[PDB]
Amino acid sequence: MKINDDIKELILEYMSRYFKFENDFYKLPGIKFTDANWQKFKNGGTDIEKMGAARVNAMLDCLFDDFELAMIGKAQTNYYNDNSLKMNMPFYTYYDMFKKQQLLKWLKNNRDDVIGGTGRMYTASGNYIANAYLEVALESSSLGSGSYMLQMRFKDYSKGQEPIPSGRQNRLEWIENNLENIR
Amino acid sequence: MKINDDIKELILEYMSRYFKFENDFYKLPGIKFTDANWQKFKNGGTDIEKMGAARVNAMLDCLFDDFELAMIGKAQTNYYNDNSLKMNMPFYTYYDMFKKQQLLKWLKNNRDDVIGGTGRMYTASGNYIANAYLEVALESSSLGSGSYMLQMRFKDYSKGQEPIPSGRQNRLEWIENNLENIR
Repeated sequence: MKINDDIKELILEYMSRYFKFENDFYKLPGIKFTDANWQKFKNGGTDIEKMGAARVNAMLDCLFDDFELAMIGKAQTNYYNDNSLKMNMPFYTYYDMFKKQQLLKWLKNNRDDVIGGTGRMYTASGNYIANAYLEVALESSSLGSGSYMLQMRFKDYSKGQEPIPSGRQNRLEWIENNLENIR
Repeated sequence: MKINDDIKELILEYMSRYFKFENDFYKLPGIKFTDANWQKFKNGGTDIEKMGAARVNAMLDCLFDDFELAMIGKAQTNYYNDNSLKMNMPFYTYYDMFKKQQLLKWLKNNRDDVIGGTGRMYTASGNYIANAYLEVALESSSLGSGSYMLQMRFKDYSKGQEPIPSGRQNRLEWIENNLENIR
């Protein structure tokens, strides 16, 4: 993993997907931006590399599952080693493609193990954004209490917005049918 | 994951396993400490939570594979939610136990997919520590160019120090026979 402007961009991009109002994210505990300092952060005023470690990792911990944080790092290695990747696309876009390919790998080699659900996002105001993202996990990677070693998050970007159905097979079929609609 | 004193302790613990001389680690490019400031940090004089994000994550990136960084986060969730764990042991020790259990899981359910090798460690002076750690990966998690999505590191602590043999089935047998000697 490497903390740079590519991570700042990834944070701002993922913040905009999961939160309707920015204040629900930047005023969260451990993040706590003042309205003025947040605007400074977004506009390129404060360097992420010199920012407090706990603050930067609280932003990442909120927007990403710990397995996704692993994928971010692995994608970074691939991204900085290939000039064709940097030439054609920004980092956050390559990461999404890297993540999608991991899902396709799970769907090909671990299909009977693929489980899905809906994730909730905690806001600064104390409330929850119900159905903030789709969660995909490998059931056997179970850690107890709804925790999984191998877990990913996707946002449904379809125009139609097919409602995610209940049931193991119904959800597996929904994922396989919405592969081009999720990011 | 969460940046706190448990992560500082984990960094100092893993630094001592992979490096013979501390200067080979703290004077590394992304880390860049001074002989005096490194001592200040070691004996609680410097707060890791307020330290530069790129600096803290360069220490973590050096000592851990990106998949291990995911395990650190997952272990943190388990650790901070179980009073029994917090009562009996520090976090770095629980992490090692968490990591060992992931290996046992791979050895039980993915044995034909377990591959092993030796890892090199880069020092501040420009040299390499040859057999710094044992690397264990799941071959099917191959990202290409010697990169694996699921990869872990162990240090052999046997009094005997059985030499890690060449060969897929021999290395597998070595791991299964040194399960109590590796950390």
